[PDB]
Amino acid sequence: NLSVSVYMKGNVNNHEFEYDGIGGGDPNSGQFSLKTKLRGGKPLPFSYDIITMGFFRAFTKYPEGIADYFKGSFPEAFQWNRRIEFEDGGVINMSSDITYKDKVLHGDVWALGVNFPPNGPVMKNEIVMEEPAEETLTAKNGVLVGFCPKAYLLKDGSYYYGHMTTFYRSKKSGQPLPGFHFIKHRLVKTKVEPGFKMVEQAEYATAHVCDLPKP
Amino acid sequence: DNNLSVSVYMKGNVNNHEFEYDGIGGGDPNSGQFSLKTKLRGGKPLPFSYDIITMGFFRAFTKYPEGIADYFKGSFPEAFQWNRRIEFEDGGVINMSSDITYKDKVLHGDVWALGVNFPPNGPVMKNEIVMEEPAEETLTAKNGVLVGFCPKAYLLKDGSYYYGHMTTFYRSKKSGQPLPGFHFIKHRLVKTKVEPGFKMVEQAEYATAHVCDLPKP
Amino acid sequence: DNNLSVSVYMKGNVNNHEFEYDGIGGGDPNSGQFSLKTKLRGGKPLPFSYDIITMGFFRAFTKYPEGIADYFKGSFPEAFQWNRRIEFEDGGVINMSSDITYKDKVLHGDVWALGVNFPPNGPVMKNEIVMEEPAEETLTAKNGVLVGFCPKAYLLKDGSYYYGHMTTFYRSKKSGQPLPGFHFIKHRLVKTKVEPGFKMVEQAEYATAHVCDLPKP
Amino acid sequence: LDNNLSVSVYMKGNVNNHEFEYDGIGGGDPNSGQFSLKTKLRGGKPLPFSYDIITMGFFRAFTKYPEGIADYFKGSFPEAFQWNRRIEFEDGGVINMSSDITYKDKVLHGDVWALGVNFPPNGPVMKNEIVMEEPAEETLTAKNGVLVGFCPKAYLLKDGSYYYGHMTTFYRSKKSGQPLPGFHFIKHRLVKTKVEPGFKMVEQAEYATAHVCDLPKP
Repeated sequence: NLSVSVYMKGNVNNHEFEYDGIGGGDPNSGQFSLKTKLRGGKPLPFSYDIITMGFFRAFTKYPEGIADYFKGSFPEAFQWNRRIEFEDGGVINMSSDITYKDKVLHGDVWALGVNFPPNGPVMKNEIVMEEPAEETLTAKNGVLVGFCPKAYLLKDGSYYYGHMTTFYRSKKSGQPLPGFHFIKHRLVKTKVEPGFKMVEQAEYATAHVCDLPKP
Repeated sequence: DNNLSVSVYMKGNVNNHEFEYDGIGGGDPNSGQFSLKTKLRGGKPLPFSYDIITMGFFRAFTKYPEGIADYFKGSFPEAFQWNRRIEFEDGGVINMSSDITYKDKVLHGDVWALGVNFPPNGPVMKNEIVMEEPAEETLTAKNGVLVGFCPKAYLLKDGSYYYGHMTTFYRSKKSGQPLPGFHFIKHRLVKTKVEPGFKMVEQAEYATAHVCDLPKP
Repeated sequence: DNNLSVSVYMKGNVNNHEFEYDGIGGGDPNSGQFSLKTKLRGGKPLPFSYDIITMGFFRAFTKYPEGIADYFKGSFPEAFQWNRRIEFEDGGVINMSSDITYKDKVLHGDVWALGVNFPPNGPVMKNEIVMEEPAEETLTAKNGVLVGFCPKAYLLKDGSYYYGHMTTFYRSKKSGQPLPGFHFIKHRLVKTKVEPGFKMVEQAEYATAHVCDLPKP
Repeated sequence: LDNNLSVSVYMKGNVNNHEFEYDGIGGGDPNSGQFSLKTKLRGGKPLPFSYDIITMGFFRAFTKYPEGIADYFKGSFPEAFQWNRRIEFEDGGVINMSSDITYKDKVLHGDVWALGVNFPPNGPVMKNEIVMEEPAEETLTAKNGVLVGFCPKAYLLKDGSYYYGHMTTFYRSKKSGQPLPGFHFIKHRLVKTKVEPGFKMVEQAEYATAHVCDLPKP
């Protein structure tokens, strides 16, 4: 078991907010859950679904055949920096500095969302959930880069999409980068209080290579 | 049938380099495995990486499990088109479109490729791509068409990677055909034989549709 | 010369709709003003907004002041190519490329247009654009070509705007021609006549190169 | 709307996981569209990336507007505006910035966030290879009650080559009911007039003038 805490300070379309989160799970299982709580006295004035991934690739089931960059980074752990570029021009950048101290994995997270159409599903809180996703990961320019199409189910039954790019960088000196692989993800908000003042979310994630035969 | 013949014609223009390919092959559309041999028209070598047009050379060839509706096989006898962009890390973009028809006993693809803004010293124009990695395509209905998103990772001759984001619109020519539910297609495309200058290429693609096999809370 | 005739042929495919235009016109390349008339081949209307292909239909027609190197006129008699993308706000992307030649007294563009991923309910496929606004193109030499970046604003019937980002690579076919310094081109393109279905269009472009007139340098 | 407006600015930023904070002081003439700022990096460590990508973080109130173009920014006063912004660079780096601008006493204050991500570690930003940004033309158009500006950015590198980005900014007045302006452009020239090692201190000036198209019509 690995205890997790997280703090996010964010600004999305000039709306400032902060969350604290607590949770954890078995990092080897690739399954963990967090409860986040909004600081302050304002409901969150946009879709929380665009910040769910701000709230630890240490929680990924890695099979023996794939180098686990994230667990390999410990005790120094990693950072990441990330953008999700959405179909309507909105972009959220997020960054996290993850530390493992006092037997807790902590994420110190920034989120900065810009250029969301005021009438778009993000600012109008029209996202129901994000679909499961496949992240494609490759070493490049000395960091690990993941690309992940994101599909968000909207209240009207349609989809809103984004492309996520993440740079993951170990803080362990000279840690080898892993080989090309994928991570399959399912993130679900299992509990949501009005205005996203409290959210419980779970992420399941498993690393894998291609199942398909050769040629 | 478990046996489907394929023909393809591609005309293309990448950074103002015009080219044409003819392709012939086939495979098992139900198994999601097929191969094609392509032949470059004219006497000259391809002046850019063929790897960026491999996907121009048939989603009919996808293993679909019974849990997921097969839009592509469902489109037949009218078949489909698709239109597509790959946006590369260095600003190069290749657009491709195909009109797929089924006639006599052959699935034909009539393909356009138009690649622009590739850095002249970039891996595409300098022909520095070795191969493309397997890929996961995420597919969803969007504004009445099926849209696939697929990160593309290209291994370079220097051992590094070059990436692109692919977006494809798939549209059945069978009017009113329902779109499938959200799903994924896993792909592995390999150039199994390459003649110098990409004057001839043999390529195979394996593709299987799947949903998420992760448990749910 | 103060009068230069133009001929253009465009073959295009936008969301799998194929079309061809022929255009003729001309103007004063030194004044940066010219107009052409395009005519759609065949009897069917254009199934999308012609406004996204207007720029397919000659940077030779740019007023260049003495202190800015004129890459386009400088390329003559060999002339230039260009390759171009417009990435629109809703994910539609049109690529275009042109090979420009000069065979005496006429300056001739052979153009490809390939537009993909336009939402079927978007302003392009629904023909909702009424005009494009004037534009500023920022140009810099990059990796041996001239690169222009130009925000595009399209006015819609409903009074709102539809946006795109245009990137163009311009490459002289005159061997060893130096690239110009950083500069801008201001543009105004207007469709002065439009027949139903865009079967015929008259369009004019005014273009003038400039540097920054603000103080400091 | 007087010919001298003092400005203060605070920016907190995080670019490729490098955190920093700047305080800035200056001002200028909002009507001539010219002002300058002195920024000071908090702490003793140098800025680990090119300051040039955050220059625009450090007030569209300072724009020369001719009579025929509505001045959304000065029109927002005393409530002022916000803005939120991205610059998408050629190599995939993206910096988002946002500012809340307030007018209290004389001073115009900007409270700025900067969050830069996905900059290639050996790219010109992280390797501090940018010399300057070129002058720019910003195309502005109202959409959805927001003024959107698009601005190609060209950064000159130490080797004489260019590094480019596309800037998109949303500007939103905090004056309720304020009309949006018509389509127009703003020409900009931003110069770092002074730079101390590690970008510990920078003086920068911006000149900006709104204009429409002066080309003939058919």
